[PDB]
Amino acid sequence: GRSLELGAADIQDLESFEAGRGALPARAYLQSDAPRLSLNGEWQFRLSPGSRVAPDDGWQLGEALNGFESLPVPSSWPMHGHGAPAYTNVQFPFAVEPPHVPEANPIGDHLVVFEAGPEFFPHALLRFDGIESAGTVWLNGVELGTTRGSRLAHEFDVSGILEQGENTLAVRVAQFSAASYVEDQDMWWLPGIFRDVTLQARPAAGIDDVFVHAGYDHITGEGILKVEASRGGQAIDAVVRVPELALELAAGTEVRVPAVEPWSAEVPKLYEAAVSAAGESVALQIGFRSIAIEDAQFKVNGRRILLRGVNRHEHHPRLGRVVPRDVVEAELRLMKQHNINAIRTSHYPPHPQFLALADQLGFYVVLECDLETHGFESAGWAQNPSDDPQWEDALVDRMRRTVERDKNHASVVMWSLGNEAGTGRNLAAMSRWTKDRDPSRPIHYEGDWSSEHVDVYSRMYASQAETALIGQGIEPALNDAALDARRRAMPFVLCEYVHAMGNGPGGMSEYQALFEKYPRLMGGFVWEWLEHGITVSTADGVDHYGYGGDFGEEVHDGNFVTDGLVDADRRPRPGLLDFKKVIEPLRIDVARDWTGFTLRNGQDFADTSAFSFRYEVEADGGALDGGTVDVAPVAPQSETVVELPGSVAALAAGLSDGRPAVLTVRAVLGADSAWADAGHEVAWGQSVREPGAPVPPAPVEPVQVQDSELTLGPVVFSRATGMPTSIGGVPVEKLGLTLWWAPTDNDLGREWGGADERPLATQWKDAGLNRLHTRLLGISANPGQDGGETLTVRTRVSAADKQYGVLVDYTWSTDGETVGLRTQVRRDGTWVNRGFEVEWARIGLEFVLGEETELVSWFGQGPHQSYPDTGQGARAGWFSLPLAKMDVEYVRPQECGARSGSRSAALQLGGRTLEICGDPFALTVRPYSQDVLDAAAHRPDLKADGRTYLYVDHALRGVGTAACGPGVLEQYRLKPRDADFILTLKVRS
Amino acid sequence: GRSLELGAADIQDLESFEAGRGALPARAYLQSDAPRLSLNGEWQFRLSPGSRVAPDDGWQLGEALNGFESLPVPSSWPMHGHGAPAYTNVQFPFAVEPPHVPEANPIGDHLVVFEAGPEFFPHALLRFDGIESAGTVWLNGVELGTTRGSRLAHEFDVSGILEQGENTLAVRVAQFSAASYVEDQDMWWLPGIFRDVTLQARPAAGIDDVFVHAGYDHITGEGILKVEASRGGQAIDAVVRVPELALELAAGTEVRVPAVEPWSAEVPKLYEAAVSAAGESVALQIGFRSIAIEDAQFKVNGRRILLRGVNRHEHHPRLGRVVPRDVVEAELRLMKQHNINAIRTSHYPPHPQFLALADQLGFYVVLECDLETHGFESAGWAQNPSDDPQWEDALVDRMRRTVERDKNHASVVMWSLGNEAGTGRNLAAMSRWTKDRDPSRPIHYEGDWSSEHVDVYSRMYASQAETALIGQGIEPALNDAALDARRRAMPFVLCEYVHAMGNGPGGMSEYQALFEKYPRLMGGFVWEWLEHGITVSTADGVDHYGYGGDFGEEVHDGNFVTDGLVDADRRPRPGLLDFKKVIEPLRIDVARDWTGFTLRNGQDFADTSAFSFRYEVEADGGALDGGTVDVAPVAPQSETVVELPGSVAALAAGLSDGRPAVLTVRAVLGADSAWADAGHEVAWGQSVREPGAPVPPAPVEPVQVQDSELTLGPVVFSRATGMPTSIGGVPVEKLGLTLWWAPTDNDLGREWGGADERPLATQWKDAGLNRLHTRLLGISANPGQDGGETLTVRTRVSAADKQYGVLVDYTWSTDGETVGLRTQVRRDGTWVNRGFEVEWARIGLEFVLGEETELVSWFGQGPHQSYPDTGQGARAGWFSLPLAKMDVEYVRPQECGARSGSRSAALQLGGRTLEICGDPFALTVRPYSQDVLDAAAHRPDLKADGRTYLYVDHALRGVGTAACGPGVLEQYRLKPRDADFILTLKVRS
Ligand SMILES: OC[C@H]1O[C@@H](O)[C@H](O)[C@@H](O)[C@H]1O
Ligand SMILES: OC[C@H]1O[C@@H](O)[C@H](O)[C@@H](O)[C@H]1O
Ligand code: NA
Ligand code: NA
Ligand code: NA
Ligand code: NA
Ligand code: NA
Ligand code: NA
Repeated sequence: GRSLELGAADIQDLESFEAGRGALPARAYLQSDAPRLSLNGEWQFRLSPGSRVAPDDGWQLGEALNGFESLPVPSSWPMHGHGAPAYTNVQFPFAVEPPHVPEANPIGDHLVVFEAGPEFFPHALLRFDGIESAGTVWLNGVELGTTRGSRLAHEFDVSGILEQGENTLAVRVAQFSAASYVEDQDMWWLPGIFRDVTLQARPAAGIDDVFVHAGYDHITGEGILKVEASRGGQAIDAVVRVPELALELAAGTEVRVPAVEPWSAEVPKLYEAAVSAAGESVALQIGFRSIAIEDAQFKVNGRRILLRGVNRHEHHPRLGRVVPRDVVEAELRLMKQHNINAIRTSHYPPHPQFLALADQLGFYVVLECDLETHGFESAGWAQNPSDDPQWEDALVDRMRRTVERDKNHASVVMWSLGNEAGTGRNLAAMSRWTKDRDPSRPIHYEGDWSSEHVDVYSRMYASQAETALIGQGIEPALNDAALDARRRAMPFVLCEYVHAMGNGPGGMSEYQALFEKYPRLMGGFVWEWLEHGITVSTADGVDHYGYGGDFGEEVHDGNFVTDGLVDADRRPRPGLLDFKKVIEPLRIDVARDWTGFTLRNGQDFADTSAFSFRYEVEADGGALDGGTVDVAPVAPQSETVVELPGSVAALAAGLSDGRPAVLTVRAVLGADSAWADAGHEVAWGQSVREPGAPVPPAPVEPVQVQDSELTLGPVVFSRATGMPTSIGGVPVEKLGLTLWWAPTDNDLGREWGGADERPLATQWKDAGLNRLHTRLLGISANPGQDGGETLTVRTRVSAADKQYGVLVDYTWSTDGETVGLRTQVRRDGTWVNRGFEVEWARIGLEFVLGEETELVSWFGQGPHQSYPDTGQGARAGWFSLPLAKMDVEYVRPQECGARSGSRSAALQLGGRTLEICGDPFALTVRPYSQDVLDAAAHRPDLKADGRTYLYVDHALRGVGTAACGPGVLEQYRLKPRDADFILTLKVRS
Repeated sequence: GRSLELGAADIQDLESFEAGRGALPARAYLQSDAPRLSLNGEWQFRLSPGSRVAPDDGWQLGEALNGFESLPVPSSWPMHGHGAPAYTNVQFPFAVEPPHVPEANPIGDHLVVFEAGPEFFPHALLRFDGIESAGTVWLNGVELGTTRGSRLAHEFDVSGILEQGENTLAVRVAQFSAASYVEDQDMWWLPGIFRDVTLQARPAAGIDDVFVHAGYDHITGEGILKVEASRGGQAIDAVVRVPELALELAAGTEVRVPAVEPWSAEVPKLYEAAVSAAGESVALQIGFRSIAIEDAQFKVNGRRILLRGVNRHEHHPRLGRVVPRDVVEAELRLMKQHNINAIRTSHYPPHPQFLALADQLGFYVVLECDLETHGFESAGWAQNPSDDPQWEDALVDRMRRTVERDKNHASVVMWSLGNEAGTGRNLAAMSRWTKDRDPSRPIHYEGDWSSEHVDVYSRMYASQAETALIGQGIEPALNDAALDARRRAMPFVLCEYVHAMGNGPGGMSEYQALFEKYPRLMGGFVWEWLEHGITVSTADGVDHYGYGGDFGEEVHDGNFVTDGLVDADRRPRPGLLDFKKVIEPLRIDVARDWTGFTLRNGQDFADTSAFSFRYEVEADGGALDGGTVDVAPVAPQSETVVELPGSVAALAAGLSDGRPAVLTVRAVLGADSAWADAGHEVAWGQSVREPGAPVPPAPVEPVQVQDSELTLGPVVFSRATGMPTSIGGVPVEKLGLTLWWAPTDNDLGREWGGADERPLATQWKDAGLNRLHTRLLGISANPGQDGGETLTVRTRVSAADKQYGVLVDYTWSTDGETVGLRTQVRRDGTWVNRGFEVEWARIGLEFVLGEETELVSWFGQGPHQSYPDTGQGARAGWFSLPLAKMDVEYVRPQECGARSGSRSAALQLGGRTLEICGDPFALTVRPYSQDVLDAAAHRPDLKADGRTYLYVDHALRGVGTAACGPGVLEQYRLKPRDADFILTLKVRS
């Protein structure tokens, strides 16, 4: 009985443990003068749901194409209507039984016709820079080979197959393969030919590969140069010319350049060079820099550096894994403009042309191999490819192609073996191969905490506490004394930290202080640079970002893919504005008396000569003084005290007490740079003269009683509820206490540790904080002064089925135009639920006004949001925004938009203006309620109801990073307590 | 400063700790010849949202009514559009701060005008049999008093206030009050005047109260009679006449009737009697019965009884707490028709007229006081009213009114203090008062396990295991030796068990066997008799039941209120059909050789004379023999062997081996009874001659191969999937393994005990059993016989991100008209997920046919559903139902409708008929998929898709009662295992 199933041969190849077949040896991506023809453009595309039904109808010949339609290449083909994107975090979307593939496996047949001139003969090749996940290539019906390693390059010799004139290239691409088991990155599954397809002629006496070695001797200032060149795998004679350095040398010999300017992220000096043979010349950019590890420190050019990094995925909200070059250049400029100096290519090699941009603009790069077996962890790592000898050749090939393609770029300061691939023999083989091939770059890999096969100790999301212990070299020892000795001598890097999902991240400052304090700490890379939002249109035709589950996924991880510092279209989130400030390379501490400021140069190589230091005094009326001050260049890691012009201090001394004024000192770019224009702000510091506490109004107005209402100055109260129904003519629909906010993404993550691991959001729902009720205890008027009186409204707030509550007393007073409101909160009973203490999100008030708000103005921190453990980027000053701009457009709507540290606020309700003053309070204004905010899964779900929701908080809790990593730090928690705060209110015109 | 809040006086009264004021002393509900006028009818009604806004506009006078509309009385006013029903189980719908009430407190003003003739003068009263929760009564503007105790009666003297001719009765009713804290029953919150309002004249020289004492001496056969009568609280002269017993005695003296026929639920003998004074006569029904506890047994009339009970709430799907009398009589008849003999009035006194019906039809009643403080448990019982001295008078009053109203009814065999009210001094006071007032009835209360203040040990939902230990008197001792000694001498009752929520209850038989084995076990009362469904109309105007959350409740407990043996309209659920069989009072064990049957009379007092014993032999063709057999009366608790006519045994011996035949012996009512007609089935037993195993067809037909399809006899296979696409012309859309079902209500409850307490449904979702995927491993044909061949299809079933799976091999064979299918299941890897073993719901197959099914016929158990731990009521036989009737109309759609123990089945698909045969399998047929079933929250969500979903299960797990109480018993669990089963298929005409 023979087999009767269909497509067994294709499936067998997809289940292969080996790398691609028939490809040329892996080499560097090189700029060559050899003729080249990009086959990018409109191809023909046919999709089948599985290998067994994929036609075998001679389509590769390009004749009588049945069912082929136009598709752009490069492309992620679910982004163009063929199937749909699917997002999983850790879980595989298919049964875990390596190397087998599911029956539902989209098969994409690609085909293009192109013309090959005489310059592509007798020798040429076809280059595929990326195919997810398994490709089979035919040229004029002849099989060239297959591709494995979705983000790795492949080249196929077409000599003797490429015909002069017309040619037909056919590529069958399977979404899933055995390789899928080693490409389990937390991102969208997106098959397709998503990177360049190039025809390249290979003239005789040419250059196939080049290995640049450009060291730097920081003591002598010498450059140490050796440029290797090869052809057919053999070292060849070639001449290297570096005009700027006045040298001409042979390829293969090490020379010593007397004086070079070293390359660094701060100063990305690049020397143009060319290596050429008889038939081919290659253009190179050489950055002289040496990487070393000594005294448990990661050093470049003799100096410990601080990594100010982000994890960079490759994503585009409409093109998937295809990132247009202009978007790449733009986002890298945006990175530099926010003081970022390092990038981790999470978790695969980037587009080949990315690295030249990193060399030029200046980033310390961690270039990561395309390897991740995260989905095997849930089974105790059973069958993990990283430890299965059958996968050794496949994984070594991945590392080899990774190293070879990018080995020439100065920006690459570390090789990374992969991400969350467990531990295993194959990872060790990948390390041995890299160390032997390129000893000039340390090896990184977080998955093996013993650090046996790496040169740096890496972790992800380690708490601030553990980072401090590691920074001091006092973390607990490894069981193996030899391995422990090796790891204690390593510097420490956080390859991922301060998870930037939604509102947040909190606790960035605590990490940064440790980075600066402890030399063993190399820094960290934020997770993540961008959100993987995919643009989606509503039924009405309105755009919004979609995430996991929005594309019919059976298995998905929701909005975990939107966890970035910028949105998919590179619009900054508030977290990026705080991050920029946190990692600012200069520290400016303005003296309290405004006589000067302390300036610390936190850079590693550059002085302060590139910066202009400017000062401005601003008051309510506007700018009162300002200018520039000359600062003798401060060396890196040194500091000085800079005197400010006497007019500034004199101005401060002359300010009448209680008048607010802000002195801001800024360090800006004196001249244009490659990544920003002159005047771009790099660092800043402030000193504030705080406005005096607000004086309560005199209680001279009395309480006028009627059957259904009480009136006190401009306030009309409902006698049935005791709450105001009108203030200065502004209708007040509701006023009450608040202890809860719409859970953030962090609030939805588990609070690991302790007997309670419910997410904070669940603790809140269980405790009833989202559904508070208020009982009126009494209302009474009391003698004020000169015939006036105060109005005290006693209430108790609690929730259904709970015995705990808070007594809340509102004491109202007015002089005729200013209303004084004193709120006093007292706990009644122990706030415990399901055996665990309840925590509060805030202690504040909610004013629901019966009219819309057009404009919100305030004095405090701004312009963007700030919570207790965030808001570093929000500076003191006066701000004014239309209501819509107070909000934050997170993909999943959640708590956001609070302005902490506010002293005064003004809401423009049509013709009238409501002014709120008081001791420091957080300010939030929205056109929709908190329940609408919490219920909303996407932004279109938010709809204005014609009201104004004003939140005035006496206290807030932090936002932390509980979605992944540490929760809110102790000092930012908000446990139930008694509280009393005063406000003044006033309506105008 | 005086108070300025509104409505403080009304709120203060609602927060009162005391019982109602101004009411006459509690007394018995008595049938009197005194004139009476029912004020039931169309009243005028106005609703306000709270006390502070409830108008004080002289409405009580009935003049210039502003905002009053017609409302029927009695009524639950949310059932008539005023507000909405709200359902909570344990949680209070308001903040727990007794005795305070929330600001949102619906206030219902009721008013009616009526005419009072001269017969209601000079003395009369107004009687209110129920007001939820706090009423204030005015007559002609004069305040009569207030009412507390929502299900208790209140009477107010109107002498001197009632005017001849026209009168105006006004009643203000607040939904919530301090009383709400002691009326936290698991049911709908439904305010209103929901029971009779009656005007009763009180002529002089009348009778106010009567206390019947009717004992029975089982040794002598004597009745022990004393009828007490009182007026104005004083014993009065009155004559008692019991014509049937030929006696005339004075009220107040104990007499000894020489020979009476005793009262019991089995024989509810009632003697008509009248006690009369000069101005009034009262009609009574006297049942002579004595209740005693000895030898740790609950005995009536000298015999231990077995309680076959249900917990009876008062609910109506359209009228709320108002249960029309015809519905009461109907449902009680339905109870008797299902062998029920006991009722617990959970958790409050019923309508006063309920008790006469219980006396007449025959039920052992546990009459329960209106008391439940369950919502205080979550706070450790802090502030529990049951232990707060301030509530003593209120709780004693509740018990007093409970006892006094119903003290004369023979059906009441126990007083219950309340339900889930914790422990406390006030419960002890309620016990002391009852014992002193009426020592003739034992006291019940489950809330105090020490049983200090009760006469029986009661528990709810104790496992079968613990019930067995208690039945043997070997449960662990109480810490207090004196209390332990007292409790060990008590009989044991399960006041609630086998929670009948949704599909279920399972494990009933295991309880019943213990009840029969151990005399200390009194029996049990199922929770619950009825579902509290409330009829709701869809947008299209289609009716369906709603539950918690369907009425906009902020806080609710979902479908926990639909947990009954019948639906709200008293349609039986399958659980009632099984319950009837489980509690059948006779046991019939039919001999294997069909020569006779063993008959055990399980009754306590009656013999078998009331029953006719009938037998029938049925085969495929129909009835072959049948008739009646005479049985000499068997005494209660005795047994005999009854010979059957020789024709039956002879018929059995002559049956050709393999021919199915069923002998059923039934005990039916020989004559009409008060609760059913002659021929009503009470008990039954069966003996089955099983049809032989099905012979696989000869594999003489070969496999015909084509590019895209394989054909084997009448089966067309898809060569790409290996699955059949057509059988005998019937389109087969899908065929695959099943391990999962739409979770039942029990599957959604926590599996208490052990480290894993996730509900089974959650264990299933986490494990991916609901989203299985199948990979084709191979297809091959193999030599059969005489040129034919078998077709083997090798597959592996698993789920995304899981390493465990099952290998499934389908071996097909056919002779031309009969198809043989052998399925073999083998585990691949350990089925563990999140550190806990995965369990399966079933091991079976799902046939998705591309045509609708009109009729389903089968031989096995029926007619209704049966699962491993249920189906007691499903008997062996041949059954046929239209597809719609195979389903079970549970309010929340869930797994149901499986017919376990099936040997053959026939689906009528239009003109064709699909016949399935095989060894025992469970059968299910539906017009919608399991995912549609699981996603459906209400029945309208189920919609046919034009297909047929046929489920053939080799194994099923039990359903248990995990929603509340024990889960599936060990012997009914389904752990992953290897399995192999054979089926035969055949399509006709
Ligand atoms: O929580 C999972 C974490 O694992 C990392 O390896 C991954 O890159 C991110 O998705 C991060 O969130
Ligand atoms: O689960 C709670 C249980 O508590 C009982 O006292 C109540 O009558 C029922 O609702 C039952 O389900
Ligand atoms: Na495939
Ligand atoms: Na987010
Ligand atoms: Na993510
Ligand atoms: Na009220
Ligand atoms: Na149910
Ligand atoms: Na219930």
